[PDB]
Amino acid sequence: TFALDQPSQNQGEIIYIGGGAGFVSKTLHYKSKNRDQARNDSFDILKQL
RNA sequence: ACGAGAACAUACGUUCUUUGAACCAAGCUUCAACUCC
Repeated sequence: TFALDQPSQNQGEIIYIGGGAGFVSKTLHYKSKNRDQARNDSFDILKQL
């Protein structure tokens, strides 16, 4: 249902169709930002809106 | 009172006949109705 849904079967993969999925789904600068991504996303979204 | 005096370089006549402004050519390419409260 909603617990993890990733590691059971990686077969039958997942795409997001944009029904209000969020900022994280639309943006993509991942590698290799782990916490730099989180703090830059927080500053960008929160400071302007 | 002249190598002189008279004497239209004039008459008739289509700048005309034949002929494609044509030929080849995607209004197309990359594009989430989405984002945050």
